[PDB]
Amino acid sequence: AHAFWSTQPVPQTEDETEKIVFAGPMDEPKTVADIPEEPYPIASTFEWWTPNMEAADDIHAIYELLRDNYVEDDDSMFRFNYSEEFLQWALCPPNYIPDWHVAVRRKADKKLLAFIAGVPVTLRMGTPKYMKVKAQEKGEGEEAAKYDEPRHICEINFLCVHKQLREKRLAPILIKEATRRVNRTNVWQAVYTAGVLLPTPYASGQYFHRSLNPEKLVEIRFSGIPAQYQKFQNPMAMLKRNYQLPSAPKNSGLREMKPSDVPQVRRILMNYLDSFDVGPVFSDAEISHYLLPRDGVVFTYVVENDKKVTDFFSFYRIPSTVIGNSNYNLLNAAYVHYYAATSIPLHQLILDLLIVAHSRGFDVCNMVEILDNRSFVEQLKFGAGDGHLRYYFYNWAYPKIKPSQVALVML
Ligand SMILES: CCCCCCCCCCCCCC(=O)SCCNC(=O)CCNC(=O)[C@H](O)C(C)(C)COP(=O)(O)OP(=O)(O)OC[C@H]1O[C@@H](n2cnc3c(N)ncnc32)[C@H](O)[C@@H]1OP(=O)(O)O
Ligand SMILES: COC(=O)c1ccc(N2CCCCCC2)c(NS(=O)(=O)c2ccc(CCCCC3CCN(C)CC3)cc2)c1
Repeated sequence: AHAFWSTQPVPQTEDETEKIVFAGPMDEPKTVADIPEEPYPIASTFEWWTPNMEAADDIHAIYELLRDNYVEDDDSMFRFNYSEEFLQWALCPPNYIPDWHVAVRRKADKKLLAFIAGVPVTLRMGTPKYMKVKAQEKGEGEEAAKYDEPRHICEINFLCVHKQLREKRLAPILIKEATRRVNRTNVWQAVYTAGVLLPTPYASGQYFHRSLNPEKLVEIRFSGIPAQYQKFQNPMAMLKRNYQLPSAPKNSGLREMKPSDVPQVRRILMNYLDSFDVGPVFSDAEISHYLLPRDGVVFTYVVENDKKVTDFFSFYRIPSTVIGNSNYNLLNAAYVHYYAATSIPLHQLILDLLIVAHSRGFDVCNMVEILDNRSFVEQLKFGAGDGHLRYYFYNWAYPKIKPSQVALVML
């Protein structure tokens, strides 16, 4: 049972979700005027705090909270360690709403205890292609297309409650206060991802990873293995050889993205993302914010042929604290972000991703099987991890879709 999620406008079972045939809201239409003006009540020892995510000291406070208390893998080998610079980038895109960055502190000594953040995203979230075919057969095309226009909604991330305050029902209070602040802006849907199963995802995909620095990963994952390399020797030689990469990119035309590339990147990205059921719509300002390179945060390269951008790829950096080990405190991971190929096979493009990442000192490249990420898993030697990413809407009925129909990369 679900004392909190059972009270919310989300599909309550897989079975409920199996039945959904059209996109659209779950709740009663409401108006901003219906929504409480004052913050949701919390106990007298706590206070609401709106950190300024553009202010270095407030960023630092959130940073420490997440560093010590945010997402761990199932075996508690790793905990994300998002950088300060990354936090500022992720939480302050163009037209961001400072009121959507919500924290709780202890009133008496200002100890930071909890956080959640929303940012605006414009998303296509109309009825998916396969359900529209069904609707057309049945003479229900108009009902299936009602919510096809891109919608200005909230993307929620970075929900975190300090370890000392877990399982005290603080997360539901954070979620209700975030909901209220978003609703007060006349927004009624949100999109969110999690590695846990909650009621009820519209899509779910595995994580995949690709070793860039085998010597370091084997030190971390266990002692003297892994299983299928057991017999040789040398298993370490075999492993290094398996994951080895060119030291320079192969694609002539490859260079870092520059601001003048923004219009062309937007055009090729938007044409590609259009082929997916759920996916963002980015303005030029959003393309510039999410894709222009930023030291230690986001890395974006374009293939230019004849002064025209024909392909591009991006990845972003999330270090993880290595919780158990000693030789190594941190794992430097690259995550596949957006890309688009029009002149070369996607595997040839992503190979250059791997080369640049390796060249820049990343230990591993990680991704979810969204977009066309499955198309290069085998040849580029990605292996499935133990993680899954589950995609959810708040207040939006949505038919189940494959993760290959999802084009929103959540940081
Ligand atoms: C229109 C605008 C809408 C905006 C809001 C839309 C909703 C956004 C939703 C948030 C999207 C966030 C996206 C991300 O950032 S996903 C990443 C979440 N963060 C972490 O995993 C960090 C480490 N863990 C923690 O900090 C905590 O354990 C959290 C905070 C996760 C739970 O704290 P705690 O362990 O101390 O528990 P509690 O007693 O306070 O509360 C227990 C209740 O919380 C439900 N629970 C557990 N995990 C999650 C989860 N990941 N999303 C939603 N709900 C979750 C659980 O089913 C139970 O409810 P019910 O089963 O009893 O019913
Ligand atoms: C916290 O976990 C780590 O820091 C982490 C670090 C390293 C990982 N590997 C596993 C294989 C060898 C070592 C390198 C790559 C994984 N693996 S795994 O299979 O890829 C996974 C990835 C991610 C998770 C977390 C669940 C997703 C959390 C959401 C992520 C997106 N938001 C926007 C919301 C939370 C769990 C396992 C994990």
